[PDB]
Amino acid sequence: GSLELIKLRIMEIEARIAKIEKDRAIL
Amino acid sequence: LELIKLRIMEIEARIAKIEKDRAIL
Amino acid sequence: LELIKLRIMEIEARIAKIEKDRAIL
Repeated sequence: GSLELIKLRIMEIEARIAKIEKDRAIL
Repeated sequence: LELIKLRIMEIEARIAKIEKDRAIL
Repeated sequence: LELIKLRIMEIEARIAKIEKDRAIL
């Protein structure tokens, strides 16, 4: 239900942010 | 939960702004 | 809701770090 969907959206956002962080790293 | 859904929407909006304004993503 | 709220705070802080990140170009 709603709690499980919130958790999925959170997971998706966490991955989204992690990708940007990795992509903006100092070389 | 309603407040949480609210933060989530606002979070996605900040991400969209980043995705729009930054070159390096 | 406690772990969800923590995860939201952590997201927001990480998003703040991106918003205030260096301009790479």
